[PDB]
Amino acid sequence: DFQETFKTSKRAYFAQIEKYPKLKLIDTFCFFLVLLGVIQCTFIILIRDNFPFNAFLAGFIICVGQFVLLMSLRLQLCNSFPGISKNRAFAEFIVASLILHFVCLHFI
Amino acid sequence: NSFYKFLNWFDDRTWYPLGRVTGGTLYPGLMTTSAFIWHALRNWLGLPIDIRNVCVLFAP
Amino acid sequence: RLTLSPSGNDSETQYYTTGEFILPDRHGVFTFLTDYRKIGLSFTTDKDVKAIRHLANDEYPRSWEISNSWVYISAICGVIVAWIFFVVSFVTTSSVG
Amino acid sequence: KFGIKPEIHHIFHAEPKRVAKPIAVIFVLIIFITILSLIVTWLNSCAAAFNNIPTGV
Ligand SMILES: CCCCCCCCCCCCCC(=O)O[C@H](COC(=O)CCCCCCCCCC)COP(=O)(O)OCC[N+](C)(C)C
Repeated sequence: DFQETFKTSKRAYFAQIEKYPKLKLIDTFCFFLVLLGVIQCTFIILIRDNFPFNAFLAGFIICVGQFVLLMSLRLQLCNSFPGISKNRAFAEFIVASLILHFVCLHFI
Repeated sequence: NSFYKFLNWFDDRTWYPLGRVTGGTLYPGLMTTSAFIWHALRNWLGLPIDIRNVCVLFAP
Repeated sequence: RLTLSPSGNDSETQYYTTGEFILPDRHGVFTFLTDYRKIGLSFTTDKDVKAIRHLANDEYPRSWEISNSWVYISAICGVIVAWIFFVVSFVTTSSVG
Repeated sequence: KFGIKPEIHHIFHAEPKRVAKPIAVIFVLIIFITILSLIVTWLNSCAAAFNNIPTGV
């Protein structure tokens, strides 16, 4: 069961990546936005200390929220929403990705 | 006076032997839109009115 | 509570100072009195009431000076410059070439 | 009721503990490795293939 769904999903995903040269750029950005959050929590687990807690929480929020806006751009960029073009999803990505950096520079 | 002297304001006329610290005990937003309407009527539209009349006629 | 000590004196008076002391960890209103009630001598008092503020929101050690949050500043600058190199390298490429 | 009274003082609180600086230099070094790994990996594959350059007016 899971072998068939596994190899089916690997092949049907890798063909989709090799078709469009926009998708591997998104996913290459995404994976290293996961590794930033992982080692940034590893600093907390390594030495037991919790003192500048807001400065901990700001970078972690940058990693998670910045991951999510990429996944929304990917979902909206493969299949188009009814009424929204592909020139407007990108501008909304710029504006809403540009508010979040300011409110995570005030917070540290 | 300024907006910088309001966000961190220690008043010693309430709970007297141990005064309260306001900036971490109240909700700003009802005051600062009112000071904004006062600052817009006084400097731009041309007509100066008192702060008490902006505070009374703020709900209707 | 702490005992005053002799200081430089003029022709008719005699001055006493307390050097320097560091104010308390608690904020509020404080009063500063030094009375001299002694039997045989006269009675003298003097006092006043002053207010001791908490810290402001600007007077704090910043995020440079702690050396415990260099890691997170380095985990903000990378996402900023990686983001701008993302956006410039997105409108200068092709589709299914 | 009218003699001398003993002098006292105050007892502060201990400051929060800072961590020693020869660890934070190591971790900002690791971040400076990972970001350059990201830029090298973009320029390695077909992703950053600068080919629709908008020259003209
Ligand atoms: C898509 C993004 C959209 C962002 C929308 C931003 C809209 C905010 C516009 C605010 C304009 C303020 C203009 C202004 O300066 O008026 C002031 C100050 O007036 C005030 O007290 C109210 C302003 C407080 C600003 C609150 C922080 C910013 C919140 C929005 C980012 C009058 O207050 P006063 O009490 O008279 O004095 C203030 C201090 N001075 C230095 C000026 C002396």
